Amino acid sequence: PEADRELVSIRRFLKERLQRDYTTLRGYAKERSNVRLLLQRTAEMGESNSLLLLGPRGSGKTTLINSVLADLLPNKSFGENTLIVHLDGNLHTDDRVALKSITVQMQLENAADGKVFGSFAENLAFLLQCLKAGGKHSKSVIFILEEFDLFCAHHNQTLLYNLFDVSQSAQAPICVLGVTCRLDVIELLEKRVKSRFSHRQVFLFPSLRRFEDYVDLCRDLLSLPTGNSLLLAAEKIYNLQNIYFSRNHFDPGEYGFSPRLRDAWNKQICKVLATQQARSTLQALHDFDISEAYLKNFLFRLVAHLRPQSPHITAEKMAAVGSQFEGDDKIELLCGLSVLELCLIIAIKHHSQIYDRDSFNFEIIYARFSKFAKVSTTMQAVERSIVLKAFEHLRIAELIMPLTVQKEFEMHKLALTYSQIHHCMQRYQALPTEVAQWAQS
Amino acid sequence: QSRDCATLKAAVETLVFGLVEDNAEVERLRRSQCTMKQLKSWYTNNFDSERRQLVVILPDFECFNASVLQDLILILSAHCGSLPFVLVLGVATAMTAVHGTLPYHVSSKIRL
Amino acid sequence: MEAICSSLEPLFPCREAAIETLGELIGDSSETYPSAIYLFGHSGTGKTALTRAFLKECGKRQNVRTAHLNAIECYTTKIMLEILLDSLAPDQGDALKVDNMLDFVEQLRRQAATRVEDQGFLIAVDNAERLRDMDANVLPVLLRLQELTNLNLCVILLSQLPFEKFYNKTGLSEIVCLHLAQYNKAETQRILGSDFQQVRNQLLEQKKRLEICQEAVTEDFYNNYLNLFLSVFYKACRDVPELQLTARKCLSTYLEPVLDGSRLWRHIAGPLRSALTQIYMRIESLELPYYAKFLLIAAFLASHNAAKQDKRLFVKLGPKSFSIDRLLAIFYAILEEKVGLTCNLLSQISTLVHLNLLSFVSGEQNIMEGSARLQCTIGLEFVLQIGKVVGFNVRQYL
Amino acid sequence: PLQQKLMLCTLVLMLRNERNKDISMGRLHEVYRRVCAKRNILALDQAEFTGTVDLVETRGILRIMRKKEPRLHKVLLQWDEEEVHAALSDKQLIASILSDTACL
Amino acid sequence: TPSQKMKKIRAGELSPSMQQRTDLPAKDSSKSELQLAREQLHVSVVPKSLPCREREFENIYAFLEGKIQDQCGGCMYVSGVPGTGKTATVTGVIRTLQRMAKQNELPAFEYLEINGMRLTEPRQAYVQIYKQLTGKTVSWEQAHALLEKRFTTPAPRRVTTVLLVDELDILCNRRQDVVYNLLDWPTKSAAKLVVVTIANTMDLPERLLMGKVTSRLGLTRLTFQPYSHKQLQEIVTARLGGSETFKGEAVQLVARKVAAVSGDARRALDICRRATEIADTAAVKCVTMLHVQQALAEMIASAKVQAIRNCSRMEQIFLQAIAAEVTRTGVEETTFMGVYQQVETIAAFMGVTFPPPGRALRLCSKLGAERLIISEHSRNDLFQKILLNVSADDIHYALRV
DNA sequence: TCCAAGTGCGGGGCACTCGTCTGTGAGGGGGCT
DNA sequence: AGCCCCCTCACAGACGAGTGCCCCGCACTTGGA
Ligand SMILES: Nc1ncnc2c1ncn2[C@@H]1O[C@H](COP(=O)(O)OP(=O)(O)OP(=O)(O)O)[C@@H](O)[C@H]1O
Ligand SMILES: Nc1ncnc2c1ncn2[C@@H]1O[C@H](COP(=O)(O)OP(=O)(O)OP(=O)(O)O)[C@@H](O)[C@H]1O
Ligand SMILES: Nc1ncnc2c1ncn2[C@@H]1O[C@H](COP(=O)(O)OP(=O)(O)OP(=O)(O)O)[C@@H](O)[C@H]1O
Ligand SMILES: [Mg+2]
Ligand SMILES: [Mg+2]
Ligand SMILES: [Mg+2]
Repeated sequence: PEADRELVSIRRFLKERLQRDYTTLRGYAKERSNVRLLLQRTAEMGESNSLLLLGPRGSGKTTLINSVLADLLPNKSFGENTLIVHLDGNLHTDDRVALKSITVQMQLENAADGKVFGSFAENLAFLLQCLKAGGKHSKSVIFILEEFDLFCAHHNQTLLYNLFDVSQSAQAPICVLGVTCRLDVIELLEKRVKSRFSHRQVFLFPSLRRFEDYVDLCRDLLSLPTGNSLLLAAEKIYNLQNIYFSRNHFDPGEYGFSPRLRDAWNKQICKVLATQQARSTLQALHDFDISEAYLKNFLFRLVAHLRPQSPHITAEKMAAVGSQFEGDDKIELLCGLSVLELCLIIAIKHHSQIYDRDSFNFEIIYARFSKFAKVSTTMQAVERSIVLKAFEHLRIAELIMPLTVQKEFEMHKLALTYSQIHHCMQRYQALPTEVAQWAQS
Repeated sequence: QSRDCATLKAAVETLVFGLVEDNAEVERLRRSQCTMKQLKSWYTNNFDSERRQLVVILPDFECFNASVLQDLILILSAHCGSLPFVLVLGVATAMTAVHGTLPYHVSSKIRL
Repeated sequence: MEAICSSLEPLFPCREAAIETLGELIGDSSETYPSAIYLFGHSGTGKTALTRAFLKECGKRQNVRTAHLNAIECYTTKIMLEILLDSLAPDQGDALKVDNMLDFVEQLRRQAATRVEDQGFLIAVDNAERLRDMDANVLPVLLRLQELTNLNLCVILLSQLPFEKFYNKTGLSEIVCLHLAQYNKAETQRILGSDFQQVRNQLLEQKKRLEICQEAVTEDFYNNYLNLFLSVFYKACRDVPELQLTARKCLSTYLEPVLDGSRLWRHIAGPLRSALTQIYMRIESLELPYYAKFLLIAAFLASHNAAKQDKRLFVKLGPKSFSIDRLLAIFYAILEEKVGLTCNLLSQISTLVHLNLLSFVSGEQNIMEGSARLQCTIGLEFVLQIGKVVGFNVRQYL
Repeated sequence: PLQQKLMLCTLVLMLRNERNKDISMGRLHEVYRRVCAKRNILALDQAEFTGTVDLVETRGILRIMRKKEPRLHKVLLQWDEEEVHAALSDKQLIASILSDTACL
Repeated sequence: TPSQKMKKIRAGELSPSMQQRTDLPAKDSSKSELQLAREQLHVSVVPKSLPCREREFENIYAFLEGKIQDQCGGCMYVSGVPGTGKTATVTGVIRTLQRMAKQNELPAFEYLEINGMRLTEPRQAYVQIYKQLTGKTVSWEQAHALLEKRFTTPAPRRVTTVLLVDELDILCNRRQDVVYNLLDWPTKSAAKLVVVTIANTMDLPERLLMGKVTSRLGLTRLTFQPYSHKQLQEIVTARLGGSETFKGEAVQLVARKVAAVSGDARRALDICRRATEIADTAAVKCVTMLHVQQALAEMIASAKVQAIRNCSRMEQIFLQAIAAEVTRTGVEETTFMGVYQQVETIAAFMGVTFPPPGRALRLCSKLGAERLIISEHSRNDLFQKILLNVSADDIHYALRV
């Protein structure tokens, strides 16, 4: 067959575009220009700069850095005069780990193919000695500090005090770009580190608050591009791979689609996104989160449904994944409990409704449950042991939380609203009549 | 012994050190490198070619900490199939203490 | 991706849609993997065994490099990273050195390969709810390990909680949440009837009894037995392994009038309701000295009475707290033998503390000074049993 | 400076017109924002207000008790109000702020 | 090899070199006049004579010239808010004294310098001072023993050694032995040590130093007052030179807006560079008032109203409900339960239905990562605490207008 | 040409320490049948 | 006519940052082999 292999190639292309492809951004005509001009004036003139990309978690912060570096590094005047030192706040969780990473990545005299000698103090003295011995005739170092607040939470912020001291001195022209998500990271710094930081801040709030831009983004993320655009993209990616992400990148030169297949796929995508059910699903997702990662997760889980039995994208699949997103999980855990745990939860709900969210116990809830079980005529002869094991099963699924003594006398709290229990009573399968009568009263 | 099992880390080191030094006594590593990874490598190196059970004797079951005991039972139940573990206990009072100190998720993996 | 599903459908009946979803996401190794998958459910739902057999089949059929963990074994991060780098970079020996997350990320970056062999990596972290009780920089790095290492890997997490318990102050990345629903009565009956061939082989391999055992042990008879069993044990528990291990024993009890020559609901409904009281116990007269018994019932009388009620009785809302002098005074009040205060009596107090029959609710470091408090942790029926084997009625002093 | 004078004015106002001496940084910032809105003076953000209070801390007028989050830091005045009135030397302004009690 | 590299690095025998550029750096003729004003406005370029820092210059110069020509040793303490010409004035005094000691106008001396904020522990100060004496890196106990053998014992002809200590407040620990040893060696007769310590707080000898340390520190203090409106214009107009690139009202507005916040000079010298970079993109050659106002808006940024405008719909409903719950129950620290109840009331009013609390915890975590609210770990759902980090009027300004 | 074990020294685990914070047991104070 | 019930206040506990100390690994290394 041949109609299956085109669908497999389309699905592979779309999944490798949604997950990979770290160097292409959409939008940001001013912020990318400011970052690129700052790095270019660091590399060319030899000036020292500090910058701070700020934005919400989920916008294009790392993608902007990767796009600027992938557009700057094959210049042969940027890649030969500069060296780039990446540091991460999640991996370099101390000062000496980040300092050994700087000493490895800068290829200093005590590097020795990735094994630094000496202590932390000798590494700091040698790094400041090799930075002070430079000038405007030395290679420009570009420090990229990701998760900058985790670097602000170090000892004395001492590494930061050094990284902002070479920027305000007649030394090697370094350039410090911080990338963080906290919009008040500059209040964490000491006053000396506040003074040494050049206060330019780039804000990366996403430009898709209005819903039509969300629909155009969801249309651009599913459509198949042309042949010449894929040749141009493969040329740029091969140019940045000729000289890190680029070892495993998108590289779309492997996929060649027929023009009739591309036109049929784009016509189907526009026909589906021109309906009202697909726009209602995207309207619910846009009401929840206007971020890019949320839509890319939804589109990945929608593209993964493309089987050769049902090859096309329709509005019903979008509504199905929208219902997969919008549902609750604690209600889906509540309908998996047995009848003993459910009557225990009804007794807890009655005790919390009467005593107005007071802390309960096993003895109080067991007495309120045994006031019902003696007249239930279906749960007559259940012991204390099975009810205690059901209380432990409620305790380990975190539907009951301790106030933070024996296990039967420890106080507790109900971790649910009453509407979740009221919906669990409606969605439960094969609920007997006595339990449904006891739940309503 | 319950005195050498205050934490989970100390109990796992005591278990692996006891098994390895029982092997060294029947036929010295530091206690920093006494983990289940080294125990699985040693058991695959030595006793796979022959199954030799691994008996874990707990003489004072009541004097143990509850959380360390539950995590130890979950650790020994996680590694079954690769390492043959047999557990014996030393319960003094009654079986109701055993059924009371062992929760639902811990007693789900017990065949006593 | 359909060969793994076709190999997993016989081993896991009534788990169709979860195996289809896990074959969509992480089925083929040529396609890219999602960043992280989080499938969750209740106990006995079959998620450790499902991902274990899935990882075994993926490592058998394709070029992936699997790994399986358990986050109770990982009390610190170094053990976790050493097990991960033993499983993901095999046959390295004892020269494997991981100091922190950075060396782990670099040694996974060294494992990158070409684009023709279609490699992948698959990490499964069982008991993932402990991952938020450790050094706090392992969970976001485990979420974005695909972006960090620049590899084709997916990090699978297994827990009983929803993901709403996993958010910290700094935030997390995106995840693919997946729910394994627990079975209703019909799917549980199908699962309990899946092992009919093993039941028939076990009853064949253990003689007019066996010849009549071969003719009526068949599928409809086992279906009626499982219907009669689930009509009485589904009220307490829905978990598959407890129902399997109890249905085996109640089947071995159920068959004896058919092998000894409705007609069967009463003869099993006796022992079925006798065995409903033995659920959640996995089982396949406490002797004490005289003065230890009197000390135990004196601690019960000290915990079950108010401090202001002791002056009316002895002169001649759990258990309350008391000190050791109150216990000794109540013991010498109710003893009516008037023995001396030797070493062995206070030793009996200490070994009742060490038998978990009493406790130390507070204090416990100034026991000799007298500011330590005790707490009696026994019920009423054991106290009345001790009072019957001694002859001291506790129903008067309450 | 002007913003440090305004911060000291609102702190003296909050210590006059309120009995309990627990003044956070967020409450002081919210009073200072209304005081700047009445004077047609461009107020600062919280991230610059914290640096302003940290620069007044170096003179010895204040002392900051540290907490977990920067909104919760406690500002303790360690002078007398007549010493602040003598140190500011802006009498037509500092007599106008302490009479403008509507922002508290 | 590791062994000879460490033995030649620790002994100070190889040059700690840095790599060279393949392309030679650019020329001064290839730079435009706006580029020349951008390179001359850098914070790294210190002038040969500091404007508006003359009185403190003559004070430190008279003190150090007296202590050098008397050959007696002593201690000084200068203090001031960061950015007010402390270290630049001190090294200008020391460069003037070194040039006077080159011309045989003054007795010669040695100049040692340490900074407390580039030391990992304070005892490494002993490793650094000795490294500016001989060149060899040793341990701190051997360096301390050799410094005590050098300073306490008389050895003519001993030369005076002026020790500069930047960031003194980091050398202060629980025991306070490093600062005691540094301020104790000038009090001996055989050691000709003249130590000048620089700090930010004016009351450092009384706040955290012990009694003997503030007795040894002396009473010849110095204070660097912050820059006013008039001096901070003189600094920038002396930096720019005779070029007509900056207008007068541009520098006046920069100095007036910076000198009213902190009095920092680095803030003005970075705002002027940002204004030059703004005027470079407008294809002009002069810096008008508009580029200066745009740079003042960009550097002194307040983006906690644009962040509330750029949130989603349910997060704006969540912020409105946290503000309404703070208004209702008086106290600021709220619980997630009442917040979700007011969420349900507001969502019933507006008509849009709200997600269940399993997604409202994700909204609360997303606002906590963005630092719009202050929230705990989400492990205690429906009972976690919530502080409103933004002001309650910022929400009403961001949603009504 | 190498080397066995002292050894000198940095680094991490741990234990105290200062401040905060909140229950609380019994001495103390006000009424009682 | 001794007794019944709240007040409250410095121990009890926690806890949390945080900071110094001691064991432990580990290269140095060196006088010897
Ligand atoms: N402007 C954009 N253009 C293209 N893709 C984007 C953009 N913004 C976000 N994305 C997509 O969102 C996903 C996450 O982006 P990114 O890595 O920049 O987030 P981040 O800010 O680094 O997250 P965090 O700060 O938590 O590390 C990426 O897969 C990327 O494709
Ligand atoms: N659909 C199914 N078909 C057949 N057997 C099943 C099915 N689901 C579960 N089982 C049985 O349940 C057992 C799996 O238990 P498992 O180890 O997955 O528990 P778990 O999900 O890890 O519970 P917990 O997380 O509480 O430990 C297997 O032995 C398997 O035989
Ligand atoms: N009066 C002045 N004239 C010219 N330039 C100045 C003047 N004051 C400060 N600067 C510039 O501002 C910078 C201030 O550096 P300075 O030596 O004052 O830092 P500092 O006050 O020691 O910092 P910290 O107090 O944080 O240690 C110098 O680089 C200098 O170029
Ligand atoms: Mg990022
Ligand atoms: Mg499991
Ligand atoms: Mg300085």
